[PDB]
Amino acid sequence: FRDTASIGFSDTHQDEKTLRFLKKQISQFIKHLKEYYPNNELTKKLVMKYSDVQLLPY
Amino acid sequence: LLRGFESSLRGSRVRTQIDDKSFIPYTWQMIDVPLAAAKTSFIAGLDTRQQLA
Amino acid sequence: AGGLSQLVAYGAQDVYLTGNPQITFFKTVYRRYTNFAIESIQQTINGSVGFGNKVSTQISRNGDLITDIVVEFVLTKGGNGGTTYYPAEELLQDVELEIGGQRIDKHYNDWFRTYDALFRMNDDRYNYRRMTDWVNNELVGAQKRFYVPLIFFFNQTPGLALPLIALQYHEVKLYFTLASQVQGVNYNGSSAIAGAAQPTMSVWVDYIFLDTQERTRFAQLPHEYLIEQLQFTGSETATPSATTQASQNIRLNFNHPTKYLAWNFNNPTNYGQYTALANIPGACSGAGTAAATVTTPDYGNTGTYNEQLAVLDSAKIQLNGQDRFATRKGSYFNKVQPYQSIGGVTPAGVYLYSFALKPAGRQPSGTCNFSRIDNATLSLTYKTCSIDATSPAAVLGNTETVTANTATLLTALNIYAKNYNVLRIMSGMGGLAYAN
Amino acid sequence: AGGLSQLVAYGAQDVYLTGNPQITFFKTVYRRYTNFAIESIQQTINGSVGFGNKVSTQISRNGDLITDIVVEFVLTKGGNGGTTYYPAEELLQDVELEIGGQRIDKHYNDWFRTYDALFRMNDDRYNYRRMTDWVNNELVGAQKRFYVPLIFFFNQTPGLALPLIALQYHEVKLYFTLASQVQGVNYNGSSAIAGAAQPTMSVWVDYIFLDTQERTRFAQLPHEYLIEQLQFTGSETATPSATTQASQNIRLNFNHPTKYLAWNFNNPTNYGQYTALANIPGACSGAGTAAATVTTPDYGNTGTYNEQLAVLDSAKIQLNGQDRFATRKGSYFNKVQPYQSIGGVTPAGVYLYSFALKPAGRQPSGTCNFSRIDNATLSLTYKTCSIDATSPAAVLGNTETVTANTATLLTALNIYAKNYNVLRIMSGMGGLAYA
Amino acid sequence: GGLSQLVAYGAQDVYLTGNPQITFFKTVYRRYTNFAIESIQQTINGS
Amino acid sequence: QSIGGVTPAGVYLYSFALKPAGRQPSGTCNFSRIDNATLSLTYKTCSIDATSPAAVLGNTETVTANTATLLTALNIYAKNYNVLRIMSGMGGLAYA
Amino acid sequence: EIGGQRIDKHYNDWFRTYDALFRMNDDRYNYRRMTDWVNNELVGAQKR
Amino acid sequence: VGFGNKVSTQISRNGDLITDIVVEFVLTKGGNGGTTYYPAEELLQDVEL
Amino acid sequence: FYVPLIFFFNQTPGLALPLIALQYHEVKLYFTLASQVQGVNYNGSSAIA
Repeated sequence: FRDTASIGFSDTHQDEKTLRFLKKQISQFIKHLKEYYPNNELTKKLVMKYSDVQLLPY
Repeated sequence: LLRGFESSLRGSRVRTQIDDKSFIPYTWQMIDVPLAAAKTSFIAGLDTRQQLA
Repeated sequence: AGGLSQLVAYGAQDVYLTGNPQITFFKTVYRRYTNFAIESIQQTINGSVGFGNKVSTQISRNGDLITDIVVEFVLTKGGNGGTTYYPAEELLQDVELEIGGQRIDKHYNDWFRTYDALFRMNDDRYNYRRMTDWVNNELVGAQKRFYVPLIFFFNQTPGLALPLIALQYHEVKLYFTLASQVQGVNYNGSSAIAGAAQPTMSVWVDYIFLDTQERTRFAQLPHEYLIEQLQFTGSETATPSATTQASQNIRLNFNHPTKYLAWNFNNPTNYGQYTALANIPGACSGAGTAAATVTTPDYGNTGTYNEQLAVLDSAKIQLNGQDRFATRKGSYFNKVQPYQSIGGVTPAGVYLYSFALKPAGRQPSGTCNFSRIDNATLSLTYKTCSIDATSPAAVLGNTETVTANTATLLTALNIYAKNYNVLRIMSGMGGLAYAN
Repeated sequence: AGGLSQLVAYGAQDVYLTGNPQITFFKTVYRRYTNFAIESIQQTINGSVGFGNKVSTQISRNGDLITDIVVEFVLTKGGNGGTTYYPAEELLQDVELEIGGQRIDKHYNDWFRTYDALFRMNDDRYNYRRMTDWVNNELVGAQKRFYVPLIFFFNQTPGLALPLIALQYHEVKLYFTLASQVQGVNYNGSSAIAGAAQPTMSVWVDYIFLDTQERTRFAQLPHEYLIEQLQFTGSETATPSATTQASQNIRLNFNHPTKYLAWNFNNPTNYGQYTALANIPGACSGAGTAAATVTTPDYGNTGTYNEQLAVLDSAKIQLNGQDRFATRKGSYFNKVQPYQSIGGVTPAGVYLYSFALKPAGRQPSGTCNFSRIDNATLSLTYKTCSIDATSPAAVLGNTETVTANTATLLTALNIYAKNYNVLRIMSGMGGLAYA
Repeated sequence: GGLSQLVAYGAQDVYLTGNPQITFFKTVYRRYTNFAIESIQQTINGS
Repeated sequence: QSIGGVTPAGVYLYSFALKPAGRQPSGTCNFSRIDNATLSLTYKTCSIDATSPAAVLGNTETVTANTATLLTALNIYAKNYNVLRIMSGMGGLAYA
Repeated sequence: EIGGQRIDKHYNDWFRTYDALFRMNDDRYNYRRMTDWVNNELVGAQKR
Repeated sequence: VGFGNKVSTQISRNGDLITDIVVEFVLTKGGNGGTTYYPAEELLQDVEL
Repeated sequence: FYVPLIFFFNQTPGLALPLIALQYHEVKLYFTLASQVQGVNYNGSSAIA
């Protein structure tokens, strides 16, 4: 019937976590004044900020 | 000295720095003494209302 | 002495209770569960809200499952306390549940009232009235927001939450009819209330958000939900009469394994009026005095437990020509049936006959499959309407087989049946296992 | 004919219900259980009992496990019927539970009232009222014994019975704070009642005595009990006004997996007053007559279901900057939330928001873990206090968004949260898994 | 929204949702022995 | 307990340190790890008629002067430790 | 009580009955001296 | 508790070590200024550890 | 009023009693209150009504 592809809930690709998320980033990188890590490795931080998927077959 | 100083930013004041760790190792006292337990037939008795002879 | 004196008192008759023990009571094993959260989301109402108007809303695919639905209505009083009776219930004339274009179920304002009369109770019932009426002696001009919970199968238990996530191709919609008139709000008996406001309406749906593993399974796997459906038809009541005992045989166009039947007689003029009116306290406008009128109810007290004002003398159900059970009195169906099977208190004029041990529950517990019945008939015998409603001596001192002369106004009959079907969900679409 | 006519009515459609049957309704299965006995034993209360005093007791080791605890009080009416409202509940200002020196939990007189308002019901609630108040139109000088059951996690089910037997090295103590004053007993509003008696007090603990096998099992094994805790802070309610709708963002100092939040607004002077006073029937002392005065409640009728006298217009809970749900009216939190989640009736001025499917049970059913939330904010909007409370027409005939001028007296706000934690009992000692 | 609660998962929740055993959103009802109930009048012996 | 001096009425102290008056750290509360450090204050009832010395001098613990309502400002202080790092001719603080 | 188990219990009346039957002579008198005022003490007198 | 009474306390195991101990008392003057001398000190007749 | 105790462990943290190392022994304080306190319940030899 009504070709509705996705559920209308933000859980698509929104990061609705707390600010502890930033602390989690400090876990994958150096855990100190790490500001130079995102100030320089924008590519590494972007790849570290991608979403996951789980396909559904009809 | 002017830019590499660590500031008390967000993430360091999270509640999980206290709630995730239990207060059991900071308040409990070491025992190393076994606990007792006894049968119910030892404190109550033997119930003398059994047979007669 | 003390508790040890009971423990020591042990012998052969204790073995059947505590020998070779299987359980304890002093440590509960709790079961770890999945990760989920619940959120209330406003739906958009298409159409136009107003009395007599129809509206509809699509339940948005906001959550990976839906349960509770509450419809808000804002109404004002068109008169003083005593003029309204569950007006938000009267207002929600009906609601249709549709999935993928096909009706799954449909409820009527009268069903909500009938259902309530039989299945809600105690503080659950009182709190329930507080959400649909004015119960603190409010006066004309008062404004209140009412909350009408829906009672579709998924609105009663998480166990049947509808997997919107598994319905990638089907929308689920709610269609609503708002009554042309609501007593004590925009009309008083048959009279319109000048200046009455139109309702403000909003539909709220409580959504369940699942975590990754649970959501994935719901999205991919086929499901079979055991669901409830309401069957309903309106009939004319063999009009009760002062001169005799009316009788009637109503063939029931029902199918499916039915949990129970329920019915009521009513005066369609006044929402919720299932009994006759009389000059006794609460039984009519002005009851108890010279000015009492037994043709207009005390709306705030429209319902009653005084069976003397009800019209059913007796009834039975016949299946394929044979009596299902021996004929029983109307009070059996009003008081005993729900005593034995529900445990609540049912207002006079409302009747129940269960085929189920526990008709109020989700789990099947005995059903009557009307699909194997060629001729399903409800047989009714009415009371004689010989009692002068304006005279308490006659109203209250009378016999089992008679009722009020005003009971002849209870000309409508509403017969309901609740049955079990299966809602199949797969490949993004829902469907019913059984048509009939 | 008869029931046989239904059994024969069997088709393909009945297979999902009765084909290849799994169960039978006509045969009940009970399980054999351990052998145990229950005894109610009086505890010794340390400190002097009286108004405003703080007293305590250590639970004795008479049995192996404990559940129910009932505090007995004897109070004497300081005036006639209608001057008191749940006075034994008001008297017990609070109770702390400490095991081995660690605070496990705490309940407050207001909490007992809020808890009751949300979770007790029907005749459970009435019988409760009978144990804490005078409900048969008693007169001055009447003396009654009141019973206040406690509401700690082990006081609700044997399932969480506290294993005193496995707490071999730890004492369990209860600290009870008695109110400085109880309305209609030792004070009438702010005025002391001459001749008022001090309360008699006694604490009773219901003990479970185990048999040989279970008693041994408990003493020798470590145990972990999933229990509830109450979090609570008091705060000022942005005072509403006749001309503006006060608003307030309240930061919630809560942690752990919370089943629900609960709150109320109140007049701190009048125990149990969660709504404004008014000249409508029972909403003020003297309501309905010339003497009606909207400065004092009809205490025996302090509560009401008339939301018109409640202060809250609307509310939402915002978590980490995002609405946790759409803003709803105060009446939602008063009537629908408990309709859906509890099934009882909540009086006006008391609100509930559940994060759980069934918060009234013991089995967790969805929680909000505030230890993973940085900004937990309760956002409240209040009604305008423009209604002349001394005129029932003004009250009874008003609009959704307005309330009594006397609603500005509801300046206290009590916000509660009920959550889970784990009580670990090991090597004879008790304590909590999560700080 | 509700999603902000789901991601708020911690150590404290291991006893509630870790290694999950049950759900609340899939009730499977039991199939049961077919039966019918009839109310039948008895004969009472004696005045 | 913590200083050994005598503090004027209206001035309050709460130490997290054994000896806060000294230089050597002797216990501290690190508020950089506390989300909600809240100071809860309950005030006395200003029922005493300040113009009548008997009213003041003979009164109870929970009350004060009617003139006490003039004390409308609240000043809250905290004293902490930090590190002033000095290197290669320059200085600055280790923590902000 | 020993270990939570009641072993025994005495009552004021028992002490009186017990004494009446089993104490005697000067033991009984000395007992009375330790529990009563037997030297014509007057109002306001204090005794351990 | 009151004048002439003997009371006692058992220190609970709330923490690990104990140091300073303060006994609080609430007293009311039975006469005017100049009629007392360190009365809370006088009140606590003795303390045994 | 506040009456700090003057036992050795109440004077220096250096002598803090290790309740933690006293697992099977209790620490108790027995306090005797005076029958009379000057200017509070007695004035010289007279009681204060």
